[PDB]
Amino acid sequence: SDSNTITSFQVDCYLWHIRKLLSMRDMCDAPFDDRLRRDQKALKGRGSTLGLDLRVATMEGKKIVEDILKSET
Amino acid sequence: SDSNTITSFQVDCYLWHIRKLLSMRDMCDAPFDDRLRRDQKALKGRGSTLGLDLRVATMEGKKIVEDILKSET
Repeated sequence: SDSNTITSFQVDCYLWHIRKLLSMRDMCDAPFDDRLRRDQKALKGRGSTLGLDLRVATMEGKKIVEDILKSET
Repeated sequence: SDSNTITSFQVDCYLWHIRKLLSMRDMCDAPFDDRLRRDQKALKGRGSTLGLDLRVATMEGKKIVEDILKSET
């Protein structure tokens, strides 16, 4: 799909990864875990339809987020 | 409320901030902007019932995320 659909998916994948780290550390509440579980299923489906490797998309999302965070300083 | 519930809210605020940076750079697609608008209302309503200042919660979320990212690998 278009460039921005891919970028949006990469960023969403990386932010999911951050949320997962919070949850694994047992630092979130139940609603936060429910959203994590539901978004995981949604991301897997979006990735399938886009043909995208979730692991690589997560790594690309990390670069993009670091990039835009650097630009606001 | 409970500690995990506050922490979840702070993290959600900071991740919304990141997503908003993406949108302000013309880097996201239309569904991503729709989720950003929906989640902004969600953070305002959740924050109001927890009593929390959204700007302070965003700053605290930044600290929490940077901290769990420090000890990743």
